[PDB]
Amino acid sequence: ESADLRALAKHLYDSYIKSFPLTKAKARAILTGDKSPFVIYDMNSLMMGEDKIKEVAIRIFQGCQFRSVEAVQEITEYAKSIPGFVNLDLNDQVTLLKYGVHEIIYTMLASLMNKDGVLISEGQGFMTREFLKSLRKPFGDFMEPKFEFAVKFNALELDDSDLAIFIAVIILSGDRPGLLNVKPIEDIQDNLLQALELQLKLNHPESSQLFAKLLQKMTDLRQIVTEHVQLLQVIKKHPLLQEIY
Amino acid sequence: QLNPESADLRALAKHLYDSYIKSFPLTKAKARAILTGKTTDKSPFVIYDMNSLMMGEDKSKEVAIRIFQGCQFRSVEAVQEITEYAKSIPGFVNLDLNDQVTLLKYGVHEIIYTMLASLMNKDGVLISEGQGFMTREFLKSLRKPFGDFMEPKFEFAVKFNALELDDSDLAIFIAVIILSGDRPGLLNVKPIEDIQDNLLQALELQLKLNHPESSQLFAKLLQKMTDLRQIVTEHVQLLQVIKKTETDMSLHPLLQEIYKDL
Ligand SMILES: *c1ccc([N+](=O)[O-])cc1C(=O)Nc1ccccc1
Ligand SMILES: *c1ccc([N+](=O)[O-])cc1C(=O)Nc1ccccc1
Repeated sequence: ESADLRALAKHLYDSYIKSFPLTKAKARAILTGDKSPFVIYDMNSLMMGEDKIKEVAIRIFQGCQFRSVEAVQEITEYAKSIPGFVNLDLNDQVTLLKYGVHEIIYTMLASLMNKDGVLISEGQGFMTREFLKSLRKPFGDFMEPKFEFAVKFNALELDDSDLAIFIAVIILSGDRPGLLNVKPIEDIQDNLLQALELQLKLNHPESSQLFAKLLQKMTDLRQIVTEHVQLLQVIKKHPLLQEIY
Repeated sequence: QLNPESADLRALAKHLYDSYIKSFPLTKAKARAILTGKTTDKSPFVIYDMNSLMMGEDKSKEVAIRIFQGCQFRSVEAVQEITEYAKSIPGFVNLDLNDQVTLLKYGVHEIIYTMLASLMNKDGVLISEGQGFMTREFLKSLRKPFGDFMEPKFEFAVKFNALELDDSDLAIFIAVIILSGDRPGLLNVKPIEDIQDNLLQALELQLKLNHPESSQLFAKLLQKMTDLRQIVTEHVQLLQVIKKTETDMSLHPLLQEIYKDL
């Protein structure tokens, strides 16, 4: 039992490092304390930030779309490193990714957030929570719930080795709509759940019931995703450019 | 064997189970006995259509609205039972009163649908303390938007029931649900987290002892909390539609208060 589980944890960690350029460890060192990020706290600061790194709200949402598309490819590469994933039915792999990416994106974005803002462009920039909140509707309320979630998620003080297994657990969710063969997805998630539990007990022996607390955060996470999707529909309100997004 | 710290967790499990039985008059054990025909004395009358619905009241609105009103007022009575159970959870009544109200406000419906699953199979749901059984098909046939009210609960129930939890398991699970430190507007999160920590420990051990062959049942149970939240979020929205389309339909103030700015 045990050998399999520590091999799985190390493997996922190594893959996670390969696939995700800006890890939580690198990000936390930026948000605490040789180069600080360029801080975007203003309309004017945003203007200069573009010179360094139609209107303001729309241009930021577009940058945000670009970043999303990058992140989905990172996540897809990672998913394919999870033992068993590529041997699943192809439709099912596509379904797991389709419904998993948003959960994964905002989980991992918490690594780049504190209560005051979020790192951008590989940690070269920092956009303040208040600046994003000041954007005119409906853009002003776009990131706020992700910040609220992140504050609660970051209080678990998970590190990259923990998160690598948790993200894999998220990917292997057997309740996604339209799955054809749920059994092996649950079988793999069971194994990943065992590996996460062990990892959190070995890595954080003093955090009582960290495993249970982490799993419970999915409830808030799925809430934020459903709100996000609804807002995206509301926002839908160069052809080749429209196609990519 | 058991050590002193795990012994205390067993005592807590037993206390919660005991309070659960005293608080909730129709248990999963009784519901399953009714449903699976351990019965000559316990057989329900089955409501599957208009004429059988009529006959059921022997043992004035329209059909869809009358059922919904009955469903409403049973909800209220269930909130009462959950509130009396909550008081039994050690530490709960010692919390800030405002936090007691917040925890109930956000937790009571997640508990309602957890326990409703006990009274459901794929074909319908037990009603009136298990004396009746209303079919899923009949409910789904009610006019819009009432016909889609209960379907999400059935879909959740069938998956939840595959975990094969018993009342002793459920008693600790519903306590964990109530003592969530991540509910919005809580004043003092720490004391709540400390209670849940202990409850989570007691649930883990309970599932290990009661279901030793069921791998990661604890994790799989905790994952179902997300389904519950999604039910409650959706259910609320459907209520707002119903209110607006039926200006003559009354919502009980307890329920209206619970959903207010949720
Ligand atoms: C920004 C705008 C729109 C979407 N969307 O269409 O879903 C997503 C985002 C977003 O959050 N992208 C992102 C991903 C990862 C890190 C930062 C930003
Ligand atoms: C039925 C109709 C309306 C509401 N509501 O307004 O919230 C709720 C319900 C309902 O779920 N009733 C119920 C819950 C649990 C067990 C039996 C009946």
